[PDB]
Amino acid sequence: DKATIPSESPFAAAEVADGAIVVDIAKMKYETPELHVKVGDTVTWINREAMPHNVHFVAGVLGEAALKGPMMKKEQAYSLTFTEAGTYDYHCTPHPFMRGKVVVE
Ligand SMILES: [Cu+]
Repeated sequence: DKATIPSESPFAAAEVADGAIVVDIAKMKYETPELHVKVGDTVTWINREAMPHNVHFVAGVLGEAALKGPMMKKEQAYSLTFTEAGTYDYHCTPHPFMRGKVVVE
């Protein structure tokens, strides 16, 4: 689609890739709510708190279906590699007031 998923399930924050563009999740917010990256870049969200979070792109944004990411526990991470330019809105599934955007340039 417009993103590929390195790992379908969450992994440890200590195992995050070098050259990784990290967005921290803390205080019930995405710490960088508007992130600008380049085509081919991998973005990694890291949950820093006890409450589970994810990222959720509705249908028609990264592809035909919705991409509802897995729930991340504390100090778990999840990556998306963006393969096409565009503006990609997302929210948190359990907490939809948490909103962010990845702009791929
Ligand atoms: Cu959340």
